[PDB]
Amino acid sequence: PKRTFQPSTIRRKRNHGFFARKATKGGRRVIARRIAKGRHRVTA
Amino acid sequence: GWKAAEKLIRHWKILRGDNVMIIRGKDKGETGTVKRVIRSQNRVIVEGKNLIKKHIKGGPDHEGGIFTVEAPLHASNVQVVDPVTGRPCKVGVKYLEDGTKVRVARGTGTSGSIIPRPEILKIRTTPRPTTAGPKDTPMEFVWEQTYDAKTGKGMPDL
Amino acid sequence: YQAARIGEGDEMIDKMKSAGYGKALDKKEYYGFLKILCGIERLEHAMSVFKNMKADGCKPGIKTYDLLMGKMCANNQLTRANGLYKEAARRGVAVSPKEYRVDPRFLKKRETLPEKTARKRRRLKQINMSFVKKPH
Amino acid sequence: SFRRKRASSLDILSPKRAPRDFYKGKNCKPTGFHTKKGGYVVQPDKLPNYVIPDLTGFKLKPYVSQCPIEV
Amino acid sequence: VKIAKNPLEEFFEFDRSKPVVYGRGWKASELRLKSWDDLQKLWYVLLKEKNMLMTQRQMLQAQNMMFPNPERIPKVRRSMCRIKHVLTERAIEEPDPRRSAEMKRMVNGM
Amino acid sequence: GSRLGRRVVHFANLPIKLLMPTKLTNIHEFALRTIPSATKIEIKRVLESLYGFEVEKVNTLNMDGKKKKRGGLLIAKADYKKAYVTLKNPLSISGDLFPVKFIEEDRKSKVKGKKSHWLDQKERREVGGY
RNA sequence: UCCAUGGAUCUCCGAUCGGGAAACCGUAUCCAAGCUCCGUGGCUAGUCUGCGCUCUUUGGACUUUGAAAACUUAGCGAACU
RNA sequence: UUUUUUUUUUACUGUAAUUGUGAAAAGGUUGGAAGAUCUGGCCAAAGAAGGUGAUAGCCCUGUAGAUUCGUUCCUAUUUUU
RNA sequence: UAUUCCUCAAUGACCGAUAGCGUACAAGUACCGUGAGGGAAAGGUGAAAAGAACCCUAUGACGGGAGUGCAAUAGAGAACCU
RNA sequence: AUCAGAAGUGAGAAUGCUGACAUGAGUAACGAAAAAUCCUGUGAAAAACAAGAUCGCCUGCCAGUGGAAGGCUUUCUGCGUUCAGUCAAUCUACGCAGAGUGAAUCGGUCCCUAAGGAAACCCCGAAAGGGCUGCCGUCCGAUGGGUACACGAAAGUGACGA
Ligand SMILES: [K+]
Ligand SMILES: [K+]
Ligand SMILES: [K+]
Ligand SMILES: [K+]
Ligand SMILES: [K+]
Ligand SMILES: [K+]
Ligand SMILES: [K+]
Ligand SMILES: [K+]
Ligand SMILES: [Mg+2]
Ligand SMILES: [Mg+2]
Ligand SMILES: [Mg+2]
Ligand SMILES: [Mg+2]
Ligand SMILES: [Mg+2]
Ligand SMILES: [Mg+2]
Ligand SMILES: [Mg+2]
Ligand SMILES: [Mg+2]
Ligand SMILES: [Mg+2]
Ligand SMILES: [Mg+2]
Ligand SMILES: [Mg+2]
Ligand SMILES: [Mg+2]
Ligand SMILES: [Mg+2]
Ligand SMILES: [Mg+2]
Ligand SMILES: [Mg+2]
Ligand SMILES: [Mg+2]
Ligand SMILES: [Mg+2]
Ligand SMILES: [Mg+2]
Ligand SMILES: [Mg+2]
Ligand SMILES: [Mg+2]
Ligand SMILES: [Mg+2]
Ligand SMILES: [Mg+2]
Ligand SMILES: [Mg+2]
Ligand SMILES: [Mg+2]
Ligand SMILES: [Mg+2]
Ligand SMILES: [Mg+2]
Ligand SMILES: [Mg+2]
Ligand SMILES: [Mg+2]
Ligand SMILES: [Mg+2]
Ligand SMILES: [Mg+2]
Ligand SMILES: [Mg+2]
Ligand SMILES: [Mg+2]
Ligand SMILES: [Mg+2]
Ligand SMILES: [Mg+2]
Ligand SMILES: [Mg+2]
Ligand SMILES: [Mg+2]
Ligand SMILES: [Mg+2]
Ligand SMILES: [Mg+2]
Ligand SMILES: [Mg+2]
Ligand SMILES: [Mg+2]
Repeated sequence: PKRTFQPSTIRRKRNHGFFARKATKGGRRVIARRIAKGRHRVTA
Repeated sequence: GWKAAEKLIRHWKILRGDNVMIIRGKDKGETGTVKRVIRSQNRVIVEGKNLIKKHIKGGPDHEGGIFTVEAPLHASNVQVVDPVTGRPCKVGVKYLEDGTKVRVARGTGTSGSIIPRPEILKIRTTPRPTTAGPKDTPMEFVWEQTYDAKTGKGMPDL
Repeated sequence: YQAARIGEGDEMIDKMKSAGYGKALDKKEYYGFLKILCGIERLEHAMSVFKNMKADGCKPGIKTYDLLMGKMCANNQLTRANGLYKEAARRGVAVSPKEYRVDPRFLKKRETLPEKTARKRRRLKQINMSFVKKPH
Repeated sequence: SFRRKRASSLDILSPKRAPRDFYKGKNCKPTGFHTKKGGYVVQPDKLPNYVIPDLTGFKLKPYVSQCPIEV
Repeated sequence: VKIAKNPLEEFFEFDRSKPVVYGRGWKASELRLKSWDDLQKLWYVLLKEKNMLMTQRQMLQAQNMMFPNPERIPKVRRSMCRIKHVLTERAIEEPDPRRSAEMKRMVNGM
Repeated sequence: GSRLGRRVVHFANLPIKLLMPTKLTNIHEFALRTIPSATKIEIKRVLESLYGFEVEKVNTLNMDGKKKKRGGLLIAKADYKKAYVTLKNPLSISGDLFPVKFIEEDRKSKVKGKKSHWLDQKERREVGGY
């Protein structure tokens, strides 16, 4: 059947991309927490 | 299984070409000359001593058989021979009249004589070529001075 | 002289002298050489060319001394400019006091945290390289 | 030469692995300007000029001789 | 053969025979004796040699063969680096500001 | 000085690595590898100023470097640019130059596994691409 | 090789010249001064002067502060229990 | 203007000399190998520690110090508007 | 007086590979999730590679001999002490 | 040793935790009512590989052509069979190595805007922020409009349903 994940690159960059995170205070907190944990992938 | 936390020897009192005596191991009590020093392992190779047997399978390039070669000895297992008494001795540091570091025999029962730096060290392992290659500039062309700052000879095209 | 090849320029001057065109080396061409040599900051060779010009029979007027005094004052050397003023006074040239502006080049005049981190990084590498290498 | 990278660097967007309207570029120097009809006018003032001298008759070679010279 | 017959053959080692020997890189003190014109000519000689060497390494490794004398490439590379250092030294010692800036621009331009 | 132009290069450093062609005679085009920040005009002007080629046209394409991955460990080579250079006149490569004989022998080792009319051309141009 | 000091070179994002799907795209800022070279115009024509750009130097005009754990001082302020 | 140089004297977490210098003997036995054991000398302001073919103060690297080097002060950075 | 993003030196009737940090080993990785986020496993040949030339039987030596080594079930290719 | 001291101090059970290994069991299964057969070759081994012949299945939504979205080297050539493939595979979307993608016109970039998003100014709000896109107004944003200068506009337009 049709499943939940239907990939689209531009929607991924517009929802979870670097500048999408930089545009909100919560996204900037996500980036800071993300760098503090040491993840190699800061943004999706 | 190199399991020890062994630090490197930073300043070696044991040099290539030195006359030494093995003071520890299977070949204890035997003299020889230091062919090679393996600094990364704190080990040396004494010519003709500490022999192993290698089972080398002959490929298209090298030859097979069981070969006898030297295995490395730890640098603390050999000792420089006192040039006067002929016995193994420790090495001390003496500063000369000009101020140059030399090695002297050290220890009770030693002459204190200067242990000379081996003459083999000044010889190049890769000798210089006899004939220059087709892309090698001869030295007389290298030395041709075409630039002079005082008279402005060889300035750019400004 | 524009390419700062002053020795070759002097040799070409002498070669022009040898060819019989020495009369066309009047004061205008020598002043042009002095202007070029002062414009590319070769004041010592400019003084050499000035001395050769004085030995060639060309008579420098007020423009040559104006150029040389201005270049000497711009390089913050008032004594040499006054010396050329006295020389031009001796030669009998209509010279005057003047304000020459000095170039603004010759006028006289705890470890941070990233540095500590870099020092610790270097020391950590140095510790790892102080041991006997495992052969492989 | 092979060199180690992080596996996370494969997630950086590249136009080879993107929708067809994603443009990145390779830091090439521009040679002109875009037009508003979708074209491009190359301006020769922005083009490189290479000043290369003639190499015939030159005596200096890539390497310096290693033959034994003098003490 | 002896000489490259076309510009394509300048990407090949025509002098390779008897093991061929290659000298060392240029030293900075030896390059400080050379004029700007000689240094630019030597730069392009080194550039053509470097192009030939990388071409030979690329051709041989495409057929799973070893590239002989691989130390030839860093010799040329270091000689080119020393040439640019010597020319920048001459640019810094220039007393004229305009000439110094033009010499720096000539060295570093791409 | 800067009277001559805006972008004047006295010490070019563009790397050109020639790819070995399939044929040794009647070479109307050849391929080379270079860095991905090179443009068609840079390749053309370097090849005609430094080497004296008679360049008709330059085509370019970008390639990713070869990568090997084993789950966390990734090793890679650099991305490069491949350039096709079409010549105004055909050229040729001598047989005895190193390493042409070895390359041809290896290539032939990997590939092991009269009725002409009037006004028929014999050596025509063979150019690929668009 | 290596060490100490001082130098030359010194890609990009984060990021701050503008745009942006981070690691890309577009960018000779603007305006006074004084100097070699460059080009063109005009006099009664000789060390004759008057107009310019490009790039160089010194300034001054716009604006770019900027990160960082805990501690500190403040604002707002739960619920389980 | 520049160079040579009179230049006091001690103190320092200066965790300075990355990794400078830095003491101290020989035999027998067993054992693959000696540091073990038996005989028997010596250093210690050094018996912290890590190695070396087993458990080594004297085999090696160190270690305590001692020397060098560089901050202080004696040796005022003053004078002119 | 408070605190430790940090540096240098030192200590432990602290732990010793299911313990000790999530990580003694290229770990905030692999892997899972659209995302915020969650989150591993895996140490030890031998003193030294001397890592087993050569023979025999199998398609193929990891086998059986031989040889190295104090010792070879101490014979391994992110793994061989017991 | 002994005598004392410090405790993360004693396992058989918590549908306890981690790892290892059994049982069921050589059992179920080997995944769409298209389908196989033989000669020759290769190899240690061939129903499953190569090449050929015979036979069948798909032909307007499982089955052909080109490609968007996604994937990202799976493409091709040589070598190979440790892993994978519902195999004992010599073969392969598998391992090693090398190679391959050529544009003025194709698709993008670029110009233009929609829905929408955001700055500036202004309004509002314990903080964080929220609103406002205009009467003079900026920058983004295709799923649409454009294809051989630049500047300007009280000219026309572009310009549209079933
Ligand atoms: K309550
Ligand atoms: K010391
Ligand atoms: K020893
Ligand atoms: K010891
Ligand atoms: K764990
Ligand atoms: K054992
Ligand atoms: K249980
Ligand atoms: K198709
Ligand atoms: Mg993800
Ligand atoms: Mg060891
Ligand atoms: Mg890197
Ligand atoms: Mg692609
Ligand atoms: Mg760029
Ligand atoms: Mg550069
Ligand atoms: Mg293209
Ligand atoms: Mg920016
Ligand atoms: Mg020391
Ligand atoms: Mg000592
Ligand atoms: Mg010890
Ligand atoms: Mg033991
Ligand atoms: Mg375990
Ligand atoms: Mg255990
Ligand atoms: Mg653990
Ligand atoms: Mg074997
Ligand atoms: Mg053991
Ligand atoms: Mg308990
Ligand atoms: Mg228990
Ligand atoms: Mg159960
Ligand atoms: Mg049953
Ligand atoms: Mg049944
Ligand atoms: Mg069944
Ligand atoms: Mg058959
Ligand atoms: Mg078949
Ligand atoms: Mg449908
Ligand atoms: Mg693959
Ligand atoms: Mg395939
Ligand atoms: Mg293949
Ligand atoms: Mg098989
Ligand atoms: Mg299988
Ligand atoms: Mg494959
Ligand atoms: Mg188009
Ligand atoms: Mg709108
Ligand atoms: Mg809005
Ligand atoms: Mg707002
Ligand atoms: Mg914006
Ligand atoms: Mg727009
Ligand atoms: Mg569109
Ligand atoms: Mg319409």
